[PDB]
Amino acid sequence: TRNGRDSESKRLGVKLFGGQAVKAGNILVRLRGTKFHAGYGVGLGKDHTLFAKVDGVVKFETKGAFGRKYVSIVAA
Amino acid sequence: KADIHPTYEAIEATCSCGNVIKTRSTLCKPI
Amino acid sequence: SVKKETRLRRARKARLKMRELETVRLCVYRSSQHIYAQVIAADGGKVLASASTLDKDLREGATGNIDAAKKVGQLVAERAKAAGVTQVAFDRSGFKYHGRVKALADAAREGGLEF
Amino acid sequence: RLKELYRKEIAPKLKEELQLANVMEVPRVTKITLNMGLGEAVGDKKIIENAVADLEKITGQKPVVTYARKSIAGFKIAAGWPIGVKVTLRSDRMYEFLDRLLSISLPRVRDFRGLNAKSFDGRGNYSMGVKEQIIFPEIDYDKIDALRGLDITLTTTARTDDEGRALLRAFKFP
Amino acid sequence: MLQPKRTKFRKQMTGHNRGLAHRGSKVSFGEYALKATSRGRLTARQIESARRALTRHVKRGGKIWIRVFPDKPVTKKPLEVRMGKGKGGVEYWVAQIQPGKVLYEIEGVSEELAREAFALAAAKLPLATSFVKRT
Amino acid sequence: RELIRLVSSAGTGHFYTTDKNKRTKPEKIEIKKYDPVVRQHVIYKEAKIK
Amino acid sequence: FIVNAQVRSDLGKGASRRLRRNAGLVPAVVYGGDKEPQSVTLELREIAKLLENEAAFSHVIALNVGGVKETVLIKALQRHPAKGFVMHADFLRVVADHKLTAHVPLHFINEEVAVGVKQAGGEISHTISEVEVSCLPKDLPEFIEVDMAKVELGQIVHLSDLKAPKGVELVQLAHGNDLAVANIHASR
RNA sequence: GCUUGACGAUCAUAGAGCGUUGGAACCACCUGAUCCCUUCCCGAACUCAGAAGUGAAACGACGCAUCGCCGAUGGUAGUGUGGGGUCUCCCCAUGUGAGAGUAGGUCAUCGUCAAGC
RNA sequence: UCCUAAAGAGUAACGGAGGAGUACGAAGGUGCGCUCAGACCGGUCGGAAAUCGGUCGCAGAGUAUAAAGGCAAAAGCGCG
Repeated sequence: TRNGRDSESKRLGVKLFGGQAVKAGNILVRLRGTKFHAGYGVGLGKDHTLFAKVDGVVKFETKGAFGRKYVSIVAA
Repeated sequence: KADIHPTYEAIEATCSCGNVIKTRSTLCKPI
Repeated sequence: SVKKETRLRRARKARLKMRELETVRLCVYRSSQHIYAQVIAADGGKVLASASTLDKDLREGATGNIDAAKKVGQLVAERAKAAGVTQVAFDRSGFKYHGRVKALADAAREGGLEF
Repeated sequence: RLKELYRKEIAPKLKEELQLANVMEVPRVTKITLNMGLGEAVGDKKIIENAVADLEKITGQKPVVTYARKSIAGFKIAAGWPIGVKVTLRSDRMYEFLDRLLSISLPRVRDFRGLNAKSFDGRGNYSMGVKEQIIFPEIDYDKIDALRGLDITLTTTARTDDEGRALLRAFKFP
Repeated sequence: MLQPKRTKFRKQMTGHNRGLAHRGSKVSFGEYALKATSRGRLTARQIESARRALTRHVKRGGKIWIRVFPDKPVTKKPLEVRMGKGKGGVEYWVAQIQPGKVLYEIEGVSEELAREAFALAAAKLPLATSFVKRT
Repeated sequence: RELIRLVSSAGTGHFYTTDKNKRTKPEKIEIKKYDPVVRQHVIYKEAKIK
Repeated sequence: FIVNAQVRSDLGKGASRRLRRNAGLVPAVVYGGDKEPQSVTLELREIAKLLENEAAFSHVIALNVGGVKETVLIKALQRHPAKGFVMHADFLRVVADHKLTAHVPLHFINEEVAVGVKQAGGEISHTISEVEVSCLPKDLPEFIEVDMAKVELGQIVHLSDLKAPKGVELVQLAHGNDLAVANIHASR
């Protein structure tokens, strides 16, 4: 019945938007279960964190079947 | 006596009516 | 059919893994008549070399055994040496790695075409 | 047996009995399940093996046991997980199975009317009955208390009603 | 009164009542109707009171459609109550009304009897209403 | 889940530490693990942290 | 049926609101599958007199923009939801070889002589007028007759139960949607 | 220059449905399971040896817009900024501008390799 | 964990809703394989219902656990 109780608001979402230069370890998307999928040179960590495996710029392409949003890094 | 009772119901369309509604034919394994 | 759409679903994991790693691929396509072998570059959409059973020097009438796959083994290995490729990955294409798929893989591997 | 009658009469009877254009849509003969419902006394783990032993030698072939799917706790309990049994005799095994069902072993127990009369569902009816778990070779007066049942229907491996009543008969067999 | 049979939650926010009624503005079932021309709030005993005015002034037949439906619950703090001790409990129900919302519809009567029946209906409602026919 | 200790079958005194449900899996654990003090994989077989 | 029209070289929100409140006008468009769309101003007083007609929407309307005259079927209408008057009119080109769906009213002819009314006590419940059709412009039903004379108490007339006059395709019958047109039922 | 395979690009304007049509090459179904291999029980899947037959099933190509899916123009709603009003809401200037629906589309378009014509 | 929260983060209330103080040696790893659930219609103990044969099917199933978000390379399911 009685009612308080929130939690500490985990700061999720898109870091490193769609034209930005990335280094080879940077967190792309903090994610709660794959909104965005792992593209060309990006990694998919344990808690579905997208991180960069190479350098370049972020792409954010909507590719393929299943309508999936991909974060990929184009070496440019 | 009138106490014994068989219990067979998916045999029971008229013997080989095709399906009952579940559609395939002859013998019993998915082998 | 329900056989073929099942085996493409079986294959799809390794197909989709070899385009992540950027690996040149050695695909097979067994049929009930005979088997095909094909070398595909590291994007999926371009062919480096290709060697079938219906190359016109080994169409025989006994085509489609575990022997014809072993012939296609060196027949694709010596065509891939011309194309300049090692460190290829073997794609069994949802076929079980046991018979003429295994024989084609071993006979291509014997011709220095390194998996 | 599915033989001299089949490979020289039945497969050329049905091309001009159903007026089929080419051959192969003449019906083949494939697959069902018994689904012999051993879920009576569901919390057992002791009579399933007797049921498998019952169904083993009357079919000459090993079954598996078929497990429960849901926890439908109104009819019975949900912990009684092994509740089934199952054996196909193949087309290769149908030969000695066809001349053992309704060849000399048609009187299972009794009927007053085994009519081919009262089912118009558009899929190819027949008439025969199986309620006894004893009417088969290699069964005793008493060696184990035999409580079972065996369930066979047949379906078209083919299109429709009248295209599937005709292949299912083989002899003067109502 | 009209209440939902059960709702997913018990308390809503207060919210706002903006816009015009683009959906709900056509006489879709009847021939004549009581359309609102001002925005407001109908409290499910206003709705039933105007309903009874209509169904009692017809006396002969017809078919009356009640188009609005109170699905918004409204709370209340009781008296001698300090503010802010949790949100108060539900008392009644409310349909949010926009200008253009058709409230009631009738067929099977004459236009004169319909007009002087929706006059009785509009007498019991805190809105500014009007009379419309089927287009 | 009371915690246990998995000591190395090799001659060292290296131990990995974990839990176990005692009232369901009471037999001891013989999992092959990596010992750093000898730098090979060996079996670990222990309980009784005290 | 004739309306006068203009050219409308200025499009947008505040433009349209100025047409409605200053000039007294009403925006519109004319379009068909064969020509470019054309935006048009009309007069509210001059289109509101067409909308008074019962056969307004199921009829050829000649429409004169300049000296150019077009044949026009009104296939859309927007309307102020509270006050109730026409904002932009949104009508369609008419060609002699075209499928040309429009809405046509139902007209419910002889309801006093109804055997579910005179002998049996019951009332007629029109659930539907304004049936949508599919017809060449040569046959434009200004009305569609619905005979409710030989219909008993409790009985329902559907879309199959009435007439399609000389090559008129009722749209919902071309699907599996046989809608209920009218109704005779017991009173309250 | 087209047909059949395999692999991709793209993910419904590419789908589903209905109809016609394909066998010689190809593929599918097919024959048999000694032998590899397999069946919570299989040669009906997986596998091997095939070459008697069939294109019925499946798959492919061509048709059709009834279904699905795309989808204008115009208007409407919203809204940044600035100002008003009768200020729980709207209006004006200015910039922007949908969702829905309407007209109308769509029975895909590409590339690499291999056999055939 | 969701809302409030104003389409990046963050954001208060004795504001609105629910949960946790753990489980697991496989419920982890890997290789290989496989889809769930639902109506249907089937009466000689169950009769809407168990066991299956799936025609239509068209993710609505499942996920150790609350909610949200995710799942065909299934992250679901079975075996070595």
